Amino acid sequence: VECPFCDEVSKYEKLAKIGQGTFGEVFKARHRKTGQKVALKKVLMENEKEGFPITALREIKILQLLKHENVVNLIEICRTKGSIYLVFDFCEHDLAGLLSNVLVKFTLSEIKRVMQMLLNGLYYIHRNKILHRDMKAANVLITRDGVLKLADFGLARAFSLAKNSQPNRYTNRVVTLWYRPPELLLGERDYGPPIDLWGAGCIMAEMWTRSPIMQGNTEQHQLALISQLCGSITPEVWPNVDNYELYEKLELVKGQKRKVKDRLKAYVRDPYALDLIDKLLVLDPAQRIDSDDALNHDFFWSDPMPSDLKGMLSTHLTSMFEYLAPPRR
Amino acid sequence: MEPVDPRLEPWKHPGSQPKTACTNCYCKKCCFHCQVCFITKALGISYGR
Amino acid sequence: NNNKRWYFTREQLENSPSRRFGVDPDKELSYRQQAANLLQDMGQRLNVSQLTINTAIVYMHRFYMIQSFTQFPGNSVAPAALFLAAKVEEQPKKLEHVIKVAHTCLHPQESLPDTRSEAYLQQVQDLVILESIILQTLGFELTIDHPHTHVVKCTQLVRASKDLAQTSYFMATNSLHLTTFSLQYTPPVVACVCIHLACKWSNWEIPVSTDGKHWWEYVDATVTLELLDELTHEFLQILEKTPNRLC
Ligand SMILES: [Zn+2]
Ligand SMILES: [Zn+2]
Repeated sequence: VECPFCDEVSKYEKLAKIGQGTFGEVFKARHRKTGQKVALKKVLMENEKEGFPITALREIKILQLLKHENVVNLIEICRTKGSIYLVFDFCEHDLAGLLSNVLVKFTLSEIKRVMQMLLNGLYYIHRNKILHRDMKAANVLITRDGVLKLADFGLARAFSLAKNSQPNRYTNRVVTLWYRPPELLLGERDYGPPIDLWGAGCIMAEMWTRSPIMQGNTEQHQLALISQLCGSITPEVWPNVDNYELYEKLELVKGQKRKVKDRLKAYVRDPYALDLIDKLLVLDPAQRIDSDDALNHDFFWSDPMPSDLKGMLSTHLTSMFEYLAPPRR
Repeated sequence: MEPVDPRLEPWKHPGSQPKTACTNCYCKKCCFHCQVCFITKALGISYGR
Repeated sequence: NNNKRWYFTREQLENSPSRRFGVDPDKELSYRQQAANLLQDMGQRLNVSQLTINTAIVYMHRFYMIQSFTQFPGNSVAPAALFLAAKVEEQPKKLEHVIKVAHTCLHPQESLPDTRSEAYLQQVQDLVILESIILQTLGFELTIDHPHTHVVKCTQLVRASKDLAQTSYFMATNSLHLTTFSLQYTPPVVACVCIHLACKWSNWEIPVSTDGKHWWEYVDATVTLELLDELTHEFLQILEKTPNRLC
């Protein structure tokens, strides 16, 4: 069977597993001729009925559409004469890992550059009518050269730019709990780019806190913490939040006041940074700041200015002795 | 056979099923009932044997 | 060539995979038209949008520039392409639904094999299998542009009559069904051919915009009237070569 347009993964040499997923889910590899570092991601099909996963087809279609400096780059789709592999340009680090490793240091300036690339990436995908739907620190990669890439579009979909007519009815259970915006927890099915910016807000907080700020155990619990940090969810700060079916049928604390800046105060410090986080963590999506304005927020245009990530990248080390040994005699 | 607004996102597109059943009649009108009737009746194209 | 990968010279369309397996030119062309009719038939049965059927037909036309009608009967590939297309154009139909409709079309007499029988489960597998081969054959290029999009945009732009608008759109569909224009000319050009043709049948001569370009220059910059007349002549020959033209 002739197959001139889907090469065998044999052209790459697997080097190592990336992370602790399944048997052969993600592999670091190199092109046998160019030496090009890539990551092979197997299309998982344990659940077989509806054939090739519409979820995979969406990812592929979206990956082939999105081409931008701050979005993960899909090189090609290969096969093993059977599995299918999405081949990506390899990025050495994910943000979740860099932040967990508290030995790595981030200057305010570097944090600025990180958020700038992230917001620029989100602008691009939203401009192209795509919603990421799986924002979280682990899906934000950073290359050895210091370039951030939005990754894992495995749960992304296209949305309609409809200010016009009918209501869209998109899949409601999307986005990891800890990063899920209020509107979704409330049953919203006609959501848009704001669900991703909420995530950009949660991630921004972590740049200082070093770990997810709202780790709910359940949807009801997740809503609890959002109320506790952002302020009770009322029609006063979110007009018409009333109409949500689940608005009633859900335990919902009523006396909470927005404590966003106070709680992050100790961690963040810089007022511009706290203001942007405050605007990103707004309950009502229509009032939540978008990527465009976020990019033009004073945070990115006030001293200290965005800098490259060379410094932060030098604090990432090669082993125990380098991390733990003092710098001297 | 019937124009569809291109600007509609794919999932917002109407189904192609004809509003009425496909008769077995052959006349300038029944031969243009839908794309299927046109292709099979008026052009005599068919996938079966 | 990546943007040129799925466009073929008149020569390559000749030296097709099926040809190398002793399939005659006009025979291959009927196979394509038969596959398209099936796709359109099951499509309407499933009530998938026209966009789904159109995309499925292009998947079909491209599939056969690589694989042969010999090794892959159009009646097998069609169900699979349509299943894949419904997913791609965001109006998926369950695998069983498609298998039913397909059986009803290819076997109006017989009855659905027990959804528990070996034979059944078997085909449900063969469909899945075929789907994967189609995906691999197409090199996973799923996003398709159809003439229809440029047709409506143009007719609205020139204020065509509702009737000319509909005829043009209708011809775009027939271009996918009866010709291999989708394998030779870009959707914008094909759109122009479908309008030019519709304009001849209604003896309408779209006015040349004030001291400037002709209507088709608002759809594609490479199109020339010379090309439109030729392709239109060709579309007409193909129509004159279909079966029935030889209340
Ligand atoms: Zn009909
Ligand atoms: Zn009739």
